[PDB]
Amino acid sequence: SLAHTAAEYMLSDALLPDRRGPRLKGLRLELPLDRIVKFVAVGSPLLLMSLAFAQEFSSGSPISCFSPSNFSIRQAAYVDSSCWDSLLHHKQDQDKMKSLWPHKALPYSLLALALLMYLPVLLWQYAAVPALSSDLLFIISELDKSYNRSIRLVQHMLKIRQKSSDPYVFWNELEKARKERYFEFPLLERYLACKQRSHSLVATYLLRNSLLLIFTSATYLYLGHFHLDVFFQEEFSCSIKTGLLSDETHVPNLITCRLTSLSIFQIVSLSSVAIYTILVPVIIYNLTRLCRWDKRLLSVYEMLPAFDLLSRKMLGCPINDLNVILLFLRANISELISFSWLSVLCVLKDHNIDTVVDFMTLLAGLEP
Amino acid sequence: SLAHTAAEYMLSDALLPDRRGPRLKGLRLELPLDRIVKFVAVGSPLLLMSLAFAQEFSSGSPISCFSPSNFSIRQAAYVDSSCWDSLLHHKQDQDKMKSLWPHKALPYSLLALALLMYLPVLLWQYAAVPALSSDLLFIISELDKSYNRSIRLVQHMLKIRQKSSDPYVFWNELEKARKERYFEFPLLERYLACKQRSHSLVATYLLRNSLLLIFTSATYLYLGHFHLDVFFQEEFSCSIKTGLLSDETHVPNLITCRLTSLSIFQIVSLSSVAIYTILVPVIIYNLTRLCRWDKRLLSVYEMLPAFDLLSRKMLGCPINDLNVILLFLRANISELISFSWLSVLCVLKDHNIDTVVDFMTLLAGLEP
Amino acid sequence: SLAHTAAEYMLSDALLPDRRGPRLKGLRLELPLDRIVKFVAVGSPLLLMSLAFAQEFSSGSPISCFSPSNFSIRQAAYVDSSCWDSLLHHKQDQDKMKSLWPHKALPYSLLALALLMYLPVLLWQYAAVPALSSDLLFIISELDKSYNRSIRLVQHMLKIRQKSSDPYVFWNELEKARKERYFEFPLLERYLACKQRSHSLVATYLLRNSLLLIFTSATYLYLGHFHLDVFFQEEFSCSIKTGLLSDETHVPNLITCRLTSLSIFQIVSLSSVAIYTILVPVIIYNLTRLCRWDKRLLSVYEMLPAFDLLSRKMLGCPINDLNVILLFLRANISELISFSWLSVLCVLKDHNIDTVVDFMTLLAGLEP
Amino acid sequence: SLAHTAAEYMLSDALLPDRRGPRLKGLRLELPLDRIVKFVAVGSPLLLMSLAFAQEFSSGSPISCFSPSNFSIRQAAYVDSSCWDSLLHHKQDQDKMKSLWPHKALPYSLLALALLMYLPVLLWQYAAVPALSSDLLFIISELDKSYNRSIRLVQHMLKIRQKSSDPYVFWNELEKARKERYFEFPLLERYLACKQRSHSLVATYLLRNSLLLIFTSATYLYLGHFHLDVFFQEEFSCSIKTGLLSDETHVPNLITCRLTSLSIFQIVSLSSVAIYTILVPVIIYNLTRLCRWDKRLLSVYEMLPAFDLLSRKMLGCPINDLNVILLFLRANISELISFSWLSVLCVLKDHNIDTVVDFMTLLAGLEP
Amino acid sequence: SLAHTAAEYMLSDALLPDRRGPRLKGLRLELPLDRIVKFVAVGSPLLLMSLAFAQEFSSGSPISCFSPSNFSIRQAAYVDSSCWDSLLHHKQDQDKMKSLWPHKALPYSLLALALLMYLPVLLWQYAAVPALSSDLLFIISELDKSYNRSIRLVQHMLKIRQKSSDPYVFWNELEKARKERYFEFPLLERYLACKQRSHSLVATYLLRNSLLLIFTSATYLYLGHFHLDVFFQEEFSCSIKTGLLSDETHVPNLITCRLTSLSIFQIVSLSSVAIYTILVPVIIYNLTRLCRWDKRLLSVYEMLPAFDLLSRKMLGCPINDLNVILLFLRANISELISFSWLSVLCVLKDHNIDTVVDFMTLLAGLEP
Repeated sequence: SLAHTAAEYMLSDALLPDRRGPRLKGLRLELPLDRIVKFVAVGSPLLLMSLAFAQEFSSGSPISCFSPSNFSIRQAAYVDSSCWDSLLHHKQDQDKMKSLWPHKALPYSLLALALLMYLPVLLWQYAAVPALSSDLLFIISELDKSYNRSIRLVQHMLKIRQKSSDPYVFWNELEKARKERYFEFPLLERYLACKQRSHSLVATYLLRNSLLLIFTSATYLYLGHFHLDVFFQEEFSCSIKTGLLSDETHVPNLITCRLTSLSIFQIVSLSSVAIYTILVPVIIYNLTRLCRWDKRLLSVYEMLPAFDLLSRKMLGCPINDLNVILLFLRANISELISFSWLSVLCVLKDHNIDTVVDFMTLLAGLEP
Repeated sequence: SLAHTAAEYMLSDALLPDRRGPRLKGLRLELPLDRIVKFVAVGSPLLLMSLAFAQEFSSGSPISCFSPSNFSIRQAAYVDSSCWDSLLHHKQDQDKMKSLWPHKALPYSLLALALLMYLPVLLWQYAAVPALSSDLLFIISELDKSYNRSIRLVQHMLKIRQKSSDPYVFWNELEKARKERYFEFPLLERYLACKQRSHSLVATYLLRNSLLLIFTSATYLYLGHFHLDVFFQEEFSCSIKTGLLSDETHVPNLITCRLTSLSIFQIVSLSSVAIYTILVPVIIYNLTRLCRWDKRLLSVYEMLPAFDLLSRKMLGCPINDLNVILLFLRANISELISFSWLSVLCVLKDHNIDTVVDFMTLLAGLEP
Repeated sequence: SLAHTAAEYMLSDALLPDRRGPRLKGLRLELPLDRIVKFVAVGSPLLLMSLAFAQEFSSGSPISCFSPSNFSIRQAAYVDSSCWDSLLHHKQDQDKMKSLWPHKALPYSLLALALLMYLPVLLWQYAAVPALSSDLLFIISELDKSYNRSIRLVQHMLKIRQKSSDPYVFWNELEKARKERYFEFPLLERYLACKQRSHSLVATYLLRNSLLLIFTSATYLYLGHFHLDVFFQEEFSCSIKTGLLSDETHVPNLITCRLTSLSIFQIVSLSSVAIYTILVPVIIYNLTRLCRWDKRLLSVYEMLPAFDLLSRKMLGCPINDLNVILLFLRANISELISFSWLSVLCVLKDHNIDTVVDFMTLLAGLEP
Repeated sequence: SLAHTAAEYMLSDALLPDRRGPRLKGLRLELPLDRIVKFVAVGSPLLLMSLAFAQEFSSGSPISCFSPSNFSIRQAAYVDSSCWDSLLHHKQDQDKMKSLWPHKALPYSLLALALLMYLPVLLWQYAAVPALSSDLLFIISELDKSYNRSIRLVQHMLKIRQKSSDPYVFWNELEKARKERYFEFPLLERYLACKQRSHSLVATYLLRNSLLLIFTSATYLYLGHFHLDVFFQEEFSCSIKTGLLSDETHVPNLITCRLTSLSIFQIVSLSSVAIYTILVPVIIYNLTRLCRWDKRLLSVYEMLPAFDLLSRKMLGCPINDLNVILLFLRANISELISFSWLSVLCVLKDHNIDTVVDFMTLLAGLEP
Repeated sequence: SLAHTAAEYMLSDALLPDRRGPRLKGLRLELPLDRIVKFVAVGSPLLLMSLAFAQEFSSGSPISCFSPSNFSIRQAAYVDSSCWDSLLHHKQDQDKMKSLWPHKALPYSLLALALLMYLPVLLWQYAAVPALSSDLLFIISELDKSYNRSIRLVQHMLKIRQKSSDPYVFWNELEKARKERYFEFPLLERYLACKQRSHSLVATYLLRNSLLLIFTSATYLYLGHFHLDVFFQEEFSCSIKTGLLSDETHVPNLITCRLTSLSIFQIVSLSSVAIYTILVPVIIYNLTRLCRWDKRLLSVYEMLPAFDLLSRKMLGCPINDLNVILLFLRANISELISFSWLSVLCVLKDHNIDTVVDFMTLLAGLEP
């Protein structure tokens, strides 16, 4: 089956024979909702195509004809196969030969839709995967040095607070650590600043979502212009004496042809509208997820030294590559190492009380 | 077969190509009853759909017509394929053209039910799996330090009891250990306290069960409103001269069409009711599991130092995240390490006798 | 084929993707006779279902009709498909319309039997596998310390017997070893003591066997009440003018329908009785196994120190969890380590002669 | 195909998912001729069943009818399907309605034979595999200590023979080694002695062979009583007016049915006789292989110290467990270690010459 | 299916059984656009061939005939199979017997196109893969020595700049490093010098793209010369009395043959034009990609010592092997090692400011 092949040729990963290395293992280069949107918008036309060719209808004939009794078996087969390629309602109302080509082109239309909804995926894989992968690996590598540099080399501050009045050292001493050379990363503040003035991944994300939106609008136009007209039309009077049979003696207007699979066509025309009006607001939500700043976890991120640079860069127009990279990082911060200490600081959600709260919690997070 | 694909596309794990690491190995993120409920409520519509399309009926025709002898083979095939898309019992009792569309839509209805019962599963995997996995890994990591800190570093209490009168040291000495710095964990009492006031996973669990309950109720409404009416209706008098055939000379009311697969429809309509009235009280039991506090094993848990914090937090309204995490932990406490010492203390189920019972058992549980 | 899927979905292990660890490798949680009983009672209905749908009959029609010559091909197909859903022998003896629904429901009855015989298996896997696995692993771990503690640390008794008169030391010295602290396990005598008074797995085993017994009795009732009546009935006079065809001119009583696959039905009705009469006494023997105490190997077990506790606990009512534990242990005692020394002591089957017999055999069993 | 499944469900190993350990790797628990006998007696009925259902006959009809020209297609199909379930030659010679049920039951008979010939295999796997495996592993483990104890620790005898007159030391010195403590195994002479008086595996072997012999005799009786009568009977005059058709006007005795696949039945009835006449004397040879003692290699086995115990036990009634165990050992003695030195001593096949022959050969077999 | 085999025989890698070593792992010997162009230009004819042979049309007959009623079934089958091999419109307009062979040859034409579009791929694999692989491995092997030789052995320049006035040492000291023996590679300037004057791979790339361009032009000529004429021609009057049937009495001019799958032919003739009009400008872009020099990243490459040689050789005619090797290198520069430091220097995109910018960034890129 064609859908069987398209199941793995598309709708999944088509890079390398896998089991290669850290190129894809441990790295999530697609958001979960983006993945589910691609899955639904790619497999649903394929699923409908399979249902058209499924066991629900054991092949048979997609069209039938009421040929007169004088016709033999072969003549009737010819007259019912000559209407499946000359679909023209020769109505008596001049001679408006309305066509019914969408019924024949429905599997081809579904294949075209399936191939069209894979264009945003290919664009994402070819124009954003390498750069975003490099940026994410870079950021992860630079931020994994924020545990052996925020507590282990900052635990002498414990030795100085415990000697003197600890509440006083909690506020009058931290400026020495803040002015230390090793305390802050000397290149993150430049990497992020360089990425702020660049618009390379925001355009790619916006194009990837807008392609799906525009293709959904085109699908609506297709199903509202070509369908919805031949939707309750079940009998069309075709004609075979429109050529070399004109000089014959048999039914000129072979009235009352019938489309056997009209119900399947009607079901598909509604299932390709409902399952896309489901996705219409989801794409808009994905678009708005980039245009809105996030400050819900800034309180704990600002306390950490390395993430202070990310927290400070919170101002300006929302559309920067920093936004996309941060959206991807927050979905990938907890790979194997940050999955053990960053999740600790969720109790701080209510700087007077925050000054003393780390009197026991911060040192209690020691690995041994 | 579509069911063959849906067997692995759904009804199983669809995350990663597996063999990745400790993300899923050794971690049970679904309760066994939840797993069996999902299996039964997802595969049963798929199984019934497969049975409708199985070898039990070698395809054939799902509808038959008593066309007159004047009709040829092609005319009869047309007149029996024009009733499978115009199912309308033109009764003589005005002209109540009762429809029989559920017979046609039954495979589509079963597919819709199968896709609808997978919505709670997807909601669970997308909204609770990461947070609950992080919480369970955190709790397991913090509780695995309760064996090299409850007996190995507490075996000096053995040295102090054996020198003096052991029964006296059994009650006047434990306060020194209870007030020790290392005896109690300094962050568990805050992690659990923070999780008390957060309602995040309790809402997800309630929603996941309520979605299945509401969908079962919707299935009951569907099978009681559309079915149960066309249930003993086997012959419906269709009509084909309702259009371009009106100006013809043949049977106007082609009486006595017949639904060949009515028995299949009747069997499905009862099997989709029985196997869901089976699941109706199980979902309620799953819901009541969370709403009821558990104290059957508090006696041994309170004795252990780390689990004393869990045992003390036993008061309040039942709906907290701690109950969900505890229900998941008690099904996952015995992974590889607690499977050797926690199962020992089942003899204590009847603090005078309990004061002396550990005179030999506690030290006898040594690993060497 | 449905049987092809049910071969692996049921009738085998459905836990984990395997190759995980020591959870199942080296551990036998099902008795061999229980395994073969499940195999036969689960696959036999599936095998009969496959044989009904096998190549032995190339599909065809499960019913045939002697329609008059006036009927066309389509009319005869309709009149032979309108009786596979209206099986009613309209006998002339008032008007006892005896039904022949078991012929239609036989594949569904076989599927119901296959799913019903899997209920005891699911009950065993969900209600007794974890607890029994924990108990067996615990007991094996505690008994593997009975080789480096029964000869290696007891070989100084060789040094004390060889210096003095060895026959005298064979009887006057063993009391010092029997009163030693390390000679006896200090927690086995309590674990087994707690396990005798607990009835948890004995009830599960009784229920698992009784479910199969009750389901076999229900199968006998089903095949004796619904079958055995339509067993030699091959021709039943149907009726098609029982509806909208009443106002027609054709055979009212379309006599002599015929069930083409009656021989298959008769073969199944006897094969599902014989192969369950085979299993009836086997289940009874499985129940008897637990109800009778075993003392055939007590002579050698009592000599060993660790197994002396098991040997002493031989009195009381037979139904205890310890009985099931011992039954599962004796089928799993020889995993990899006891497979080399416990099998040695089979010569002792006839305490005067037994006092001396270990003069050479016991020390000769040394590992080097 | 059913034969496709039975190819791996039977006729092979059905224990564990394999790749487990030394339970089956390197251990041969079935004799090669026993394996070939099981293969031939199990797959041959399966092969004949497949041939009956193979492409050699493209399905078609196993029975044909000479219905009169008045009959239509459906009437003829009914009358040729009503004789395949009412096989009764209504001969005119009173009214001896000879039945031809073996033609219908031949695939079922072949399946019954295939399942019956697998009973001895299951009996062997369930009643003797564990005990024989334990015994063989025990014997191999104890005999692998016969190389570092027969030459390496006996090479000081070389030092004493070379100093004095070597021919004299070849006969007056060996008694000191024969009386040494470490020279002889102190438990093999008791293990074999205990096994001599136990008849456990000999009965199992005799039962396994006798079951196949009795089942072959039953097959002969089946093919000589039910077959060989309907063997040249190709046309039988059936009757359909033996019921509700009695009050009709058509051929009362529908003469001359025909069994289309009679030649297949004739070929099977001879191929299931010849292929078992082939196996009749092989089973008897397997039975006699245990009843006859073996002394062809005693000369070299007696020279070796460990095998001297096996060689000495050369008297008594043949039926003992050591006969079976030695038959299995001689087929498994050369696993990986005895495959290098035991095969050396084949030149000694003609104790005067044997006294000196080891002057160079015995020491030349050194591993370095 | 033939397309199923051609899916893996072509359209993928056909060298070695894979899992061999570093011959293909980590090396990208095809550009992504070249890969996608090959995929589309190879699978699209195969996909159209599959669609012509797919379930969209359940085989049937590719031609139909209006044979007179006197014809039987066999005569009509002969007269409709004698025209699928004698497609000749015997028009009455002298006797222009126009042929319709493209309808018969369309699957063969698609197979020929699929095999023709694979010729450039085979040419690339056989004439450029070994040499280009050797060159790329050589180049990466030589440039991997540009990290432990540009900062680690140049960090003494830090020691000399920090002692004196750092801005002065930034411009008056670098000439000593530039004249050092180890600073510059002594063979890269000769390898590249030899490679500029050699035109070996540029000719191969030009031929590979020009073959696809010429084959697309040939496809256009084929579909514009043979097709587009029999495009709206559905009925052609055949003739069967053109042989030994001339002396017969039946329809001489058997009018109105009909091509049942004409719509499939029309769809293919347009899908093989549009899908290649899509590829026409892409091939031209691939050709121009080498004809244009690249200087967008020269600023950072010139700063690095090893890449200074590549940056300097920027002059001359665009067609050299060096351009091909550079185009392949920039698609493979970030394999596993340059993926961590080369991506750092993207901030430099605006030598006064550049003199000081490395005051902190260059040393901050240290591996520890």
